[PDB]
Amino acid sequence: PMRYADFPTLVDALDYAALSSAGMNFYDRRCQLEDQLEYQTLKARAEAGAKRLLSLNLKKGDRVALIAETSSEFVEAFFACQYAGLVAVPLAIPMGVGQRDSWSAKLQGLLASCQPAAIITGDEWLPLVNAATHDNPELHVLSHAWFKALPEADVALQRPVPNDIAYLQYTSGSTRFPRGVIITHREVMANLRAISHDGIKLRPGDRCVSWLPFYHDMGLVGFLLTPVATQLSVDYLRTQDFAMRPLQWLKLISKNRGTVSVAPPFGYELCQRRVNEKDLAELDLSCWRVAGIGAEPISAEQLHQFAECFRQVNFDNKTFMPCYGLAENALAVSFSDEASGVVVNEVDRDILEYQGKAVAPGAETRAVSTFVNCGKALPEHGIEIRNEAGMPVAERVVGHICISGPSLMSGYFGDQVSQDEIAATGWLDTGDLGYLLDGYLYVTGRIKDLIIIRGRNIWPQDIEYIAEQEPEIHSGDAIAFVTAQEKIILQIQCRISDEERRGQLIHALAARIQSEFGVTAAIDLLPPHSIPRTSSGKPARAEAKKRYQKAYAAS
Ligand SMILES: CCCCCCCCCCCC(=O)OP(=O)(O)OC[C@H]1O[C@@H](n2cnc3c(N)ncnc32)[C@H](O)[C@@H]1O
Repeated sequence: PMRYADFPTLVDALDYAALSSAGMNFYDRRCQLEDQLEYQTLKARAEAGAKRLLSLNLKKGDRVALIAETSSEFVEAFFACQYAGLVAVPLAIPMGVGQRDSWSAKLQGLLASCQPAAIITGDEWLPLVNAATHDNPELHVLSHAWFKALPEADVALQRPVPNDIAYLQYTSGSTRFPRGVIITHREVMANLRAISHDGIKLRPGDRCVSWLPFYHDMGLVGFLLTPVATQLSVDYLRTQDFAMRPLQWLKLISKNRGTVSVAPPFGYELCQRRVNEKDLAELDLSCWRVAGIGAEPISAEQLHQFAECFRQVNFDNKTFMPCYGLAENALAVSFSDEASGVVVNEVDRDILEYQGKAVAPGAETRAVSTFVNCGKALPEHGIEIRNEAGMPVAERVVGHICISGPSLMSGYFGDQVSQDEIAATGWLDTGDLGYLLDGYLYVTGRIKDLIIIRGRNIWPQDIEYIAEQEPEIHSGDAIAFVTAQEKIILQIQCRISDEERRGQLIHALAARIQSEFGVTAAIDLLPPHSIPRTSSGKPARAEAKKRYQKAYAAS
């Protein structure tokens, strides 16, 4: 009997789901069931774990760092935290090895920011953990085995209340400035309620499919918590397994008649880029009811490519649902209409760059940007476009996207200023640029990423697009930003070995951009993969901008 995130507390939520027959299903890279976890069972393992955790003399409010793998182990640990009233803090594994020194610097800052009293990890990362917590004595380091091996602290489990902290979301900080989003039970529930009942609009019989990491915002709140608060089943792939065989995602959907799934723009592009007939041989995608896109500025153009690619296996493009969100609001902020397909608004590009206004292309329009409709505000939540000064602007005026309502965070963990402002105004400036049209939000990009030169602004992605036209360059391979000396740099990480082609493409690209944009850009060909992402899994444009700046000061 379905309930739409109805509950006060995540523990309440799960208590109800342990009464269903649904659960999670972990699949290997060949879509083979590798491990299963029923909610009924999850509740038990969570209660027991909650008591084990307490035997460690950990007090309510205390933080427990989890190494967020896509695993039955991690899920249990996470709810074990909720039930034990401890604050869960999901951390990302190492981006590999060789980046494993990058990781430790990151990890130590995470620890300085929230002082976890314990950290549960899988064996694989156990060495690394110990080698990195080298100088945090006050930290218990538990393998999942040692953790499962603990004694039930003989105590009566206290039920959590709405205003308790449920978990901290760290994707929001840099390696230099770690920021922790505080999410209370009330807040994560408000959003879960919004998503299930108002945004996505789930139905009985729906079934989710995710390949997203639990360490990112989307994967976790959208795909661990939402199937739990909705008593709906879900199937996971590992994020790395998808990266290597994209089509295994569509496979999984078609295999179990999957219904709902959401990925970033590139998740969709990766697929259509690397599909082959052998792959289309299994696929039937009529069951796919809602295909969501968000996390980064959506490319209408791509999504069209993808839909065109999979019409033949029954992908309905009307199932597309562009949506918008951030961690600072738990997850979701807006969703495109039900059964909408991608809806776009075209604008005179020059009017946007020069006058910061979204107007419709006229007879004299010479350039056009396309923005994707990301929906209207959710029930009880507000979305407002404000300018520099903090004053609300009209429709079609681009400015700072500001949000408010129950989902809003409490502030950054430890940050008094952040909590004070939110407590005072009830509004948060997301640091994203956009505008409204007939109440729908159009997200154009991050204020941080915007290329600001004399008297006009350019959207870095409009320039990077020109680079992605080349066969060798893909989306994300190219980063654009403006140096502090007002010189525009375009960095491109690529596998082009031929020295003749390098020179050829650099010269062609320079020209093509000075034609299109009236700006001369410095093409920087880098090695792959030489530019990596931020903690939220997007292109670190701003980070690359300073790396370059700091570098250039060595002159
Ligand atoms: C079953 C239910 C599933 C529910 C699906 C949930 C839908 C939520 C969508 C993703 C949540 C998220 O990505 O978190 P994060 O803090 O890491 O990134 C935060 C930042 O991302 C950028 N940004 C996200 N969207 C964008 C978009 N459309 N256009 C342009 N910029 C977008 C922003 O500048 C933003 O402030």
